[PDB]
Amino acid sequence: HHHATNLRGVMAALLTPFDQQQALDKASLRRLVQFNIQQGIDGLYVGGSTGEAFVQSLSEREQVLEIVAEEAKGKIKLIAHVGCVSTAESQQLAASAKRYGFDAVSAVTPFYYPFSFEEHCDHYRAIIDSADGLPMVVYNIPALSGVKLTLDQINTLVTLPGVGALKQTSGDLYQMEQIRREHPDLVLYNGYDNIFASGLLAGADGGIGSTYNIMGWRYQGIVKALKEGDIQTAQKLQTECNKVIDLLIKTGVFRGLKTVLHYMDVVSVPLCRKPFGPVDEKYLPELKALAQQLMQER
Amino acid sequence: HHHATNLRGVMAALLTPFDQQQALDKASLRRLVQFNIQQGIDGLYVGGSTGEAFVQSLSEREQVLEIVAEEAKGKIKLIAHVGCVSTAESQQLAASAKRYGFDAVSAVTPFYYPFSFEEHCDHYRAIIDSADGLPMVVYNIPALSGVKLTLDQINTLVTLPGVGALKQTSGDLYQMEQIRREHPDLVLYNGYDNIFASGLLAGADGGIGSTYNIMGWRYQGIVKALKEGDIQTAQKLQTECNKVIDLLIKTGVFRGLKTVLHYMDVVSVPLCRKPFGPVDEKYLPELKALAQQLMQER
Amino acid sequence: HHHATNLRGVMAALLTPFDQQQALDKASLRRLVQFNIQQGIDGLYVGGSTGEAFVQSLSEREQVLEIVAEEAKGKIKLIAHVGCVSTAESQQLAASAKRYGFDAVSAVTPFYYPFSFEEHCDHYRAIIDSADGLPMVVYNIPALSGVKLTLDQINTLVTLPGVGALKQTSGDLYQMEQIRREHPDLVLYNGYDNIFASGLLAGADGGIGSTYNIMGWRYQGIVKALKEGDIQTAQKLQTECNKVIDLLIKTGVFRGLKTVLHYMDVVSVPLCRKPFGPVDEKYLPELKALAQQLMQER
Amino acid sequence: HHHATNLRGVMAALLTPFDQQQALDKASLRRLVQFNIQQGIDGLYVGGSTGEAFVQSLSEREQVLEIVAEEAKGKIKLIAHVGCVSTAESQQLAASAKRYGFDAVSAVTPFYYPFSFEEHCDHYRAIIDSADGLPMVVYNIPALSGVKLTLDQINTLVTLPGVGALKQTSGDLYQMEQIRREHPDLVLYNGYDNIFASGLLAGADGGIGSTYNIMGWRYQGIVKALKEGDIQTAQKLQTECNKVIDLLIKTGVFRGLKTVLHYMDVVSVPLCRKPFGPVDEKYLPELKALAQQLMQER
Repeated sequence: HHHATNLRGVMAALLTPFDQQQALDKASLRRLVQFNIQQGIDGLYVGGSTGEAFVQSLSEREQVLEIVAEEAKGKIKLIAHVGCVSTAESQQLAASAKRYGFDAVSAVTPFYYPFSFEEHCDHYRAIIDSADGLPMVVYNIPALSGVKLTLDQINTLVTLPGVGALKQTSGDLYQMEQIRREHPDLVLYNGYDNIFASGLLAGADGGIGSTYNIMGWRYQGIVKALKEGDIQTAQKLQTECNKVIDLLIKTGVFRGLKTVLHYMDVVSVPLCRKPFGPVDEKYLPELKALAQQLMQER
Repeated sequence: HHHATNLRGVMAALLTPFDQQQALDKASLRRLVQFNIQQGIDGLYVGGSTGEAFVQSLSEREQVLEIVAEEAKGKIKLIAHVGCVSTAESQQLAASAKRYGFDAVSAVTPFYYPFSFEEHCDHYRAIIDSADGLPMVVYNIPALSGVKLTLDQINTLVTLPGVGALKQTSGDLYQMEQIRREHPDLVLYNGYDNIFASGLLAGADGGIGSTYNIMGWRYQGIVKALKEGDIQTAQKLQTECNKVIDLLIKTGVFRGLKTVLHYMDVVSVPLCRKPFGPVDEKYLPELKALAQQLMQER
Repeated sequence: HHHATNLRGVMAALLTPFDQQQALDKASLRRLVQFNIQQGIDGLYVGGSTGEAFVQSLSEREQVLEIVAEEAKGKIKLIAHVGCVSTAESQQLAASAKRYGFDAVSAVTPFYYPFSFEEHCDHYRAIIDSADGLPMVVYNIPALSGVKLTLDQINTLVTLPGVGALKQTSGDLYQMEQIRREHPDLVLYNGYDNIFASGLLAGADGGIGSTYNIMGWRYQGIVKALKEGDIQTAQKLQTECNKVIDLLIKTGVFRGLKTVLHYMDVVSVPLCRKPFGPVDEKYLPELKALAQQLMQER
Repeated sequence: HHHATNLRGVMAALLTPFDQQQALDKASLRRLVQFNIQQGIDGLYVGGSTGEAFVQSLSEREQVLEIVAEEAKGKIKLIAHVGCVSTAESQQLAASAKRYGFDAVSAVTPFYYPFSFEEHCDHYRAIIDSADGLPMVVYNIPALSGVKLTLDQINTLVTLPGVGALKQTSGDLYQMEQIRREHPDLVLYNGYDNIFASGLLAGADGGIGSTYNIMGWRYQGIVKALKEGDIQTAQKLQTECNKVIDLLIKTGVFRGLKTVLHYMDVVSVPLCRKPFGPVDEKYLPELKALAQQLMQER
């Protein structure tokens, strides 16, 4: 864990922009990468849940990884989410992430079909082998994956050879503290943006999140406030983030984010892929206003 | 609903055989189709959960659909499970099922990402359009999909134009009865093999199931016995099925079934795809005995 | 299990009548006991969930047990639901049930606080001791109790010395069959009325239910139809029961039942205890019509 | 909400001491009240979940409330948990709490039977009426109660006339922040001890907890640390609390706490009421050493 500390920080879970025909919008992808760099984000987590990975083909996910590395390699940290249900498919993506010069790979616990804990562990070992030296970020999201690991199971996973971090998308901040207590050196990313400040206090040392695409500097600000013992600033920031997240939960999170980015002149066409539908047009004034505010604040 | 009556019956959820390198085992696939036909199954449900769809590429799923239709078209009913999380991917598979001459398509409620009910409805409508005349079998499996439709939502879904059946993989037999009561003419497939007789009594008029690959005629026997008022025979058959299902749940159902079929000289290599592991060797004596019994019964 | 054979059958879960001051209405209690006897019910299950046990004192529950025994002892079977969260309170009620001459006691798995399996076993042992020879009906209702016993645990529970039956208020009809298979002689009551026919087919050999108070003869009719191989009659009866159950779920089940009984001239005041509220006025016409229908049927 | 400000703080959820005969141990109750006062606790929450409310009679609960008021009225704040499933029973306890001179009443959302939101509201209204001027602390504990109120429902409940606070025993710290945001003046108690620091950071302004009986000074330490901007001390204190809570979860929390208090010479007999069993003998050395360490610490 210690030798992977350079993975610590605040990393945006990158969205994947699509054009009007629902194909990859490469110009908006590049813009979004540059926008994140200019914001001072520590890194990008590519092809995750937020990137709409599970409605893309392997080739499409590869195309995104390739373009992001072209734009960002060596400028900020890059973590390739390569996870699929299939081990072999995940391995293909891990090999591609290596080819493109990513700093790390990551995989969601494979979902849909129930797998035993040992099966989960072998899946990660295989993907780690294919990544040929890139550290692995285990990605735990029980709300969506349906996988219910015990703490002892988590401890085993995060100590497999080659694992350098955990992306913990869980609101159980008792478990967050227990993981920190067991693994003093582990890179531990808070996954739910709406509890970020409280997650850091429990023991997370950074985060990966969808809303960082539009306001990542706020999360950076929370890290700084807490380190400096400025609790009022940390709380006020989290409150502002949560006002934004309330709205995005109403609009739909990925599409609301894309829409804000549209009004920030990053994303040409703010659609998610079917079966996601469009943002209700009623929200456009508020989302326009939020883009405007964030641009003035930034 | 009345127009798709001929979809009524007992349809095996076809397994997809793999070779030692985890590629499609085409020879075992063809043998398995012929074996199902020879034992009198009413039809095949291809590329479903049991078929390991969600650890196959679109191309791989199409290759399986194409080969099954070559072997079986016009001899038994053929239902293509075309469902993916992506609507567009599902549409590609529906078009392919039409080109290969399937009798119907089916799609699991798309999973992982939460979608609204309207989004679910638009997903089915798009797939129905791409199926170009093949009726749609809505596939509900809340335990794995994470989708929690209300009864009123199910009623709306199953009355969309082009829907001719529901595959109901749910153990809620109150809801089974309520669905039958609302839709007297709907083809209603019981999805949990271990409650088949009870599902029929509640209102299902057939089933789709994984264990039918090895003992489908027992389920047909249950249909006949209930039709004839022979409750004892139906219960006896259901008891024998459930003894087998207890074992398959211990072994892992798909790989257990593949292993029985291996000992029946149908499937050359009884592996599932990673991250599924192999069957524990401690279960082989029972799986071997079951194969021996079923060969002497059929 | 063989020793308790005479507990098999169809037993109404008796409602506890109250008046407008929320006091026990003993005259309506007696009337309801006689109304049930005349339906040809096999027995009564007194002071259960349906009997509003958990909003009564021990004294009130005892007063009700004593009166039911006066009215019905020797005429029909009598099961006293003595269960409380507290073991000692449950024991007091069990001792009282013995004094009043009940045929059996019953206890819900104690709820609210999580208890270990050993703790549940000791609770049943302690109540069985106080029951002083009355067999015990274990009462499993996971939806309300929060208790999630495994099948192995259920098996150990139902084979404790002194246990003569299981009241299984669960819709898992695989488990219903598995229980019957492990325990061929066990009295096994179906607890969800809206799956009664399917529950019998799975292996239940009777039932205990709230709706039996107003139409218990229908459930006896389903038992008889299944035995005689008249599957369509069993189905049609279950369908009629479920039409009624749809309405009672809309109105609130216990209070809807009490309201029907009120319109049948059995129950003076159709109230449940606070925090149950009254029936919505808009449903009274349907409840009155249902009472009239059921009175005509009988 | 502004008029209940004086209820803000760190209140121990008082344990109810029993003897080997499972009778109330009134001498140990007084000792435990005085011990808590000496720790500098802001107040006591009496006859709650931790107080084993739901395995006591009303008379027993009243006897405890009366003794605690004798020991502590005017010295620390006193909140009577009067909640039962029954509204009338809860009202009796509320009237008694008023007679005894408590500062506030509180009631768990009534459990076991599902009630409508309107029913929950009316339950709280009726208890408030019987509390005759004493403010109400709404008590939300979804894990045990089975009640799943929406945020809008919680907002309505905590703004009923007479409600002065919310005891929020939930680990959802997004919702904790949402509640603070909507109700800037509301007294908001964090209910899960093992996330106390993070709960305060999200917007709780105090807490009610079981483990405060043995180390309440630690929780007061966390409040002070956060107030000063001393994040390190707050984290270190929470970590120490969690080391203890890990052990208590292993041993069983209430009985583990009583056992520590026994080794501190406070509680004569460290038993909970049946169906709670005793502490496993294997854990006694750890609990004694813990008591010794806390005695040395304070």
